[PDB]
Order: sequence, then structure tokens, then C-alpha cells
Amino acid sequence: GEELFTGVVPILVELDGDVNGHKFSVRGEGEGDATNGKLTLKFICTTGKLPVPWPTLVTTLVQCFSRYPDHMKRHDFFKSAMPEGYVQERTISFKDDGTYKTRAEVKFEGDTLVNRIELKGIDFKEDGNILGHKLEYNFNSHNVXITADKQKNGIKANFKIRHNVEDGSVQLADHYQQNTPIGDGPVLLPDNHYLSTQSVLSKDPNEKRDHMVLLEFVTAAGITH
Repeated sequence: GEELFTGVVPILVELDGDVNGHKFSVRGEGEGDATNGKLTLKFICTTGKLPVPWPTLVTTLVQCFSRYPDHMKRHDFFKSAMPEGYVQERTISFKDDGTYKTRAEVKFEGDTLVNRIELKGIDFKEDGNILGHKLEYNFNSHNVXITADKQKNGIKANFKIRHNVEDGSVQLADHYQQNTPIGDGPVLLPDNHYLSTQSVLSKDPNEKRDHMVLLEFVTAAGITH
């Protein structure tokens, strides 16, 4: 488990999505450095133009790369499930707008940590903030959260993503999350805590495809030494 993440680990991300009938795919690659809670990745829309704003996909696109401080090591479900991995499912409710429902498998394939996602989005307003592409190309800092789901041998998470809108308003995206291990080996069931997140989004000047460059840092907290 934790031994798999002591160094830098390559990452592959694949997402197949359908939002209001608009089909798209995203492929990402990069690396994770859990020792420093750090993610560096570049994503490409491989089907042409992305029909939703890139920021709305960030949370979907490997929380095993969070930095858990030493006194919180016994609360790191995500690494304890590795290499066999876990299923990660979410409902993401965009306030006054549509919903994403996602199901992913996060696991090692060889030496690579792979996140393979299916996304279905429904009920979005065209000319709303998502289909109308009115969200700023940036990202905020959040608190993710985590509670134990002792019945399903897993965890749940809840959190509210804040997407800044071009007109200065905020588009809220309520996240409900469940994770369950793929194997039957023992996993860590944590006490209540949170992940403290932060991210920046940028563009590669030499990249002509629709894309997103992402840098992210995540540290667990909420349990005192």
C-alpha cells in the first residue's frame, strides 16, 4: 500500500463522458508525488472540442496521491487499497443546473496508477454556466470531508466545489462520493478527517488540441497529533 507511493509514480487518466448527449473523451498523463501531495498532469480532449468547461472535470479526472501526515497514516484508505485499487463513485450536483454521475476504477496497471472513468451528465441548461462555457479557467482550494463507510468496507466524502463565473458569481458543485476497495484484502477505515486541496489550471503554448495543464497539492488534516 503506502510503499507504492514513496517515490514519483506515473499516472494515466482515461474518461469517457456524455453530457446532455454530447459525447467526448479525455486522456491525461503525468505523475504523482504523494510524499509532497503533488500532482502534475496534462489532459487532452481526444474527440475534438470539450463540450463542458475543463474546471468542471478536475475532481473527476487519484486521492491516493494525497499527503497523509505521519500521525494520520492509519487513516489513509486510498493507499491501503493499492495495488488492487478502489472504485470511486460520485454524484456532482451543479446548483441550478445539471448533474454529473461518475464511476471510476483507480488501480495500478504495471507500475502506472490508472484512473479510468465513465461520466454521465444530464439536465444541464444550455446557456447555463456549464454548457454556455461561462466558468473561469481556474480553480479554488477546498476541504474534502471523509467519513468511514464501515458497512461497505470503504469511505464516503462530501464537499462543495466553488467554480468562479466570468460575471463574478460563483457556481457551486455539490459532491457526494463513495469509495469501495476492489480487492478483499484489508484496508484502513479512517476516523473523520478532511483533505485540504489546491490547484491551478494553465495552457501549454505549443498544444493545439483542446487541453488542460493541471498542478495540484493535497494534504490530509483534521486529526490532531
